[PDB]
Amino acid sequence: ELAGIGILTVGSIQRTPKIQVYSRHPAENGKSNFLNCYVSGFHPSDIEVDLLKNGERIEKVEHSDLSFSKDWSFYLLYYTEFTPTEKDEYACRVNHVTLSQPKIVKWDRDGSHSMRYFFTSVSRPGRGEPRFIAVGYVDDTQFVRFDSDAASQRMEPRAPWIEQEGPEYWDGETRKVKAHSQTHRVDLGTLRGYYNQSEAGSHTVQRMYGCDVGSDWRFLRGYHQYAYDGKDYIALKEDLRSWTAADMAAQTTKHKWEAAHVAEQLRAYLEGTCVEWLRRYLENGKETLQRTDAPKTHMTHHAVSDHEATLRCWALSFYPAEITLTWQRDGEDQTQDTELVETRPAGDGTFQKWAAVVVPSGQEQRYTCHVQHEGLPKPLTLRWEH
Amino acid sequence: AQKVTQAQSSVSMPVRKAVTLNCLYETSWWSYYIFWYKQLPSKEMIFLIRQGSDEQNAKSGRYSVNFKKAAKSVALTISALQLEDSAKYFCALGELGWDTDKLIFGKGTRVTVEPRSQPHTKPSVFVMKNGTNVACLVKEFYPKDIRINLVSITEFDPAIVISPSGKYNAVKLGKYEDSNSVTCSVQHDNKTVHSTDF
Amino acid sequence: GRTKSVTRPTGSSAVITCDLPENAVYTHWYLHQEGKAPQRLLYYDSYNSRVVLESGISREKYHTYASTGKSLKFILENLIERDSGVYYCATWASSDWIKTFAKGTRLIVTSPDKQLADVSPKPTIFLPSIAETKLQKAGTYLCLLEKFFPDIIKIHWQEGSQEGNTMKTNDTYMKFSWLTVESLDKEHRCIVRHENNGIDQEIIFPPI
Ligand SMILES: *[C@@H]1O[C@H](CO)[C@@H](O)[C@H](O)[C@H]1NC(C)=O
Repeated sequence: ELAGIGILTVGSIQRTPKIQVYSRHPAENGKSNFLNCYVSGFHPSDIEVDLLKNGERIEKVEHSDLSFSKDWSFYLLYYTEFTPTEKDEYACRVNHVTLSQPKIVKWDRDGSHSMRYFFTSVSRPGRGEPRFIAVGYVDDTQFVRFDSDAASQRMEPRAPWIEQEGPEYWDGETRKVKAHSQTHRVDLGTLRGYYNQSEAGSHTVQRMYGCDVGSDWRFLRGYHQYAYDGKDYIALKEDLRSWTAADMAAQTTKHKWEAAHVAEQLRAYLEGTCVEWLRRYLENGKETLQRTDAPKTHMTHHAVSDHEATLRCWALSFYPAEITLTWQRDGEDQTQDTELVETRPAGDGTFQKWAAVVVPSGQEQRYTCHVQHEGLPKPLTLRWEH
Repeated sequence: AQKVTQAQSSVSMPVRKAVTLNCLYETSWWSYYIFWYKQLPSKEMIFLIRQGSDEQNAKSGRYSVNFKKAAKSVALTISALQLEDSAKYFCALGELGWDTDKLIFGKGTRVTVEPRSQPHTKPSVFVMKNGTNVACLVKEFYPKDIRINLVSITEFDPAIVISPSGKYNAVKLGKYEDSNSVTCSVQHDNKTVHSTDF
Repeated sequence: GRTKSVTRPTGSSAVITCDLPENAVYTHWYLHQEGKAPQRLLYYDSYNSRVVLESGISREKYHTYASTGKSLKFILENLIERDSGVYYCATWASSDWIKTFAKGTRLIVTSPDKQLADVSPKPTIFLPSIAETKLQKAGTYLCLLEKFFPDIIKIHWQEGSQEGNTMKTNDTYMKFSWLTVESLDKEHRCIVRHENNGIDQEIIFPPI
């Protein structure tokens, strides 16, 4: 349930997409699968992503709803059903302000819970109303969503267990999400005025809030943050009573919200209603939501040359997404020299990650991979046999 | 910035017919809600119907809303009027839809439900007494328009009420020094009925 | 069907009870004065015990706080004449986007110069006229009440009735109520509930 209280009016640090092309399942020729392009870490949000088969754009392409990470950068998954063959080559083609030319990436065949809402408003000068996209998660599972460009102009279901909600639910969420929208639209105007930015340019406001319950299902922690142009603007502190503002502009907002009791209102929502509806959702979707899938792990070894090789430690089909992969070398931790890819969605509700290091020939046995995940009875330590 | 105006102060319509109550509002917000409430003489404020800015015209039983977002007109129509529909009707404008939101009301418009249109019935006229107070009682008349004159200290406005037969009864009281001989005459439907006639 | 009221002298204080029961967080208080638009005076955040006033309102005039169960309480200080009105509490519903109002409470403040003395019902009963009884076999007896304070009054009748509107005889009020009745030998009682009686009045009617 979206908040019905606590929401009140108040460069672009550009960042390049990271791009992963992979299959949902281990690829076997002639067996149906999904091809995924996960693009993450980018700002701003205007991005063009196409999937190519033998150089040609695949026409039937779906994508996830726009969401973003703790540093405010965005991520999207593009995916399509496909059946691999020996001859056909697949790729993903991406374009973004931060890229001088479209990047083609080739396919290479070889305890606690939270409810969170993400909100993005993108001004499109000369192109109409600002784009607004709202998504709701329980842990790492999207269940609702609003997109101002879609046909319904309603809050929409994205999980089977929310589909059973009543019409009072969908009307009410549509009301409150549209209230968030209009708040953000006023903020885009006001904020742009204050910084004397030109009316021609596109800007982003982002908002994220939510609540954690522990294993007793009682309130554990709450959060609420606000960014302008991918930069921290104002954030509720962990005590949910006071504000941190970086900009000078954000200090006028801080006084406004202190005088209007915004943090008290948010606290009432985050400690009560948020937790109650989190509990309802956890129960209604318990078979899907209250599971953990331990990571299925293995190590690969690719010879760079005669004097070194890449050891890649894989964790596949896990849930929830939180995971730690560490490499040590003779018990010394190798974080600085470890290639670490973003955790990425398989497309079926599980997640994927790997971590590689480059090892001189014949010293593989000195390197240990370490895997930590809630679905693991004890942390795993991998080593290469020979 | 936000305002609600109900131009009509009172409205009268007969039973079984329909009445329309206009309302004009002013809001800067893109999506909002309009509500129509009913206020009883016992003071209950009863919710009747809600209309969204981006929704189609609302219909809920005997209530309907003719919404015109361009003109910002949200008129409520009450069909098949019942006598118990007599109340003060308020148009209220929501804001964004937060639990902290107030409603901006208009002043109300009183609706009085009249008995059905029927053939005209000439009344009987009586005088009632207690010392100096003399009351003229007018029984079973239609239409409502009547002028009751006691021909002669003080005089009060007459009371006209709906009769159990669907017509009207009326009582006018006053105090007169020559009370013992004062009798009453009433002008109704172009005819004059004197208490002396009976 | 009955009106809840409270009558207090100016300079005094008045306490109104929100008769509204989800133990919801936010409750809004409205003033409705005759011929004006209901307006929100303040609202109460019951989770943080916070009173939030609208602009232009003294911080020392109104207050509100919870009590037994679902009864919230509203308090006014230094009463003046302007404070008379109907006070409502209301809360946005969880089920469906409706603001629910509880039955309002009418506050009458009494002006300073008020001779606060016999402001009880002042009855005067009227017996049927000759023509009525002779000519249609029925009789109207009219109970008239004057010189009572305040307008809140209720009148019944027994062995269905209509009445007039209470009107302002100087600074007290009057209301009359009549009947037409086989039951002409019998006698009827005019039963008046008024706060400054403290029991109901039972007025006897002759036989006709
Ligand atoms: C009734 O009103 C009409 C109005 O034109 C008038 O001509 C007529 O004489 C009136 N009736 C009587 C009895 O005077």
